[PDB]
Amino acid sequence: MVEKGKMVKISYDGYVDGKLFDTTNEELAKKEGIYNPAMIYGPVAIFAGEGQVLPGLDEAILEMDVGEEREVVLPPEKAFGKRDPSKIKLIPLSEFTKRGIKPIKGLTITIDGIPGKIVSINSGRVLVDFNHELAGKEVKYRIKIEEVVD
Amino acid sequence: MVEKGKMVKISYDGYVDGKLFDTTNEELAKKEGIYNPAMIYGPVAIFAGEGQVLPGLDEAILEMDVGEEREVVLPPEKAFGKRDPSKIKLIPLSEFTKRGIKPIKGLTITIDGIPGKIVSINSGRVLVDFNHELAGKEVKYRIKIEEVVD
Repeated sequence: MVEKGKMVKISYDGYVDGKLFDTTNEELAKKEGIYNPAMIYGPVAIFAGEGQVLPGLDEAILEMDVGEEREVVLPPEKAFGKRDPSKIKLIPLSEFTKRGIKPIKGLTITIDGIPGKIVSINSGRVLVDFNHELAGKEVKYRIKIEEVVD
Repeated sequence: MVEKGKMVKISYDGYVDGKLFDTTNEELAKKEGIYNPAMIYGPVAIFAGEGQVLPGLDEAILEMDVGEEREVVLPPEKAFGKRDPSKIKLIPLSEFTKRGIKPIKGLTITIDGIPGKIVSINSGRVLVDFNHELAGKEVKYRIKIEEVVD
């Protein structure tokens, strides 16, 4: 099939929790009500088997042909990862104050270059989940290799 | 010593051929003409050994303690990778015309978010090198572990 390092152009949908969270189809982007005006639509180029896409997308692409389309189910391990409890940290309120941040339950904040979701605040102790937003989530893609190019 | 998955805050300065190309130090970036107003400066949080920094940087970090600062020279294979002959692709000039790009020898173009440097344009096809700009390059870092979160 398509082997590691081959520059292919790919089309992909991709759903999480029923709703669609990512696509190269702009017509479907409007219809689902997710269309971001600052998004590069149509097929995009990648080097197959090189971490440029989710691991499970890389695998499917390696066992596909030029012009082929597949629907693929990605378990968390193959998508954005499993949720890791060690990425839930308890941070002193003062650390937020000095940075001009007012932490609020359910707020997503950037701390030291990194996004976190605020879980709770108790007694000057802020619990932050730094796991990826979609970690622990099954994603579903439809992927199509439009062309190969070497 | 730092354990894998451990959340650490780091600061660093990257040099190639004696020139600064990356830094968490805003002042130094401005002094050295590489300041990027879209970049977030100051210490940056990462998870040790989880591949969020260069392989050789991850290794140093695992070998280090909090508050510790060191200088390391990384071979291409522990930094941005060796030059990859398979990443030099012969792309048809028709693909440039339709995009409205004039290929110029030495110019850096983007195809689908992937940068490439134009090497030559012969027989109706453009040779493009899609290697990282610093592939094959030995790099020096100054790295400090500023703190451990936990």
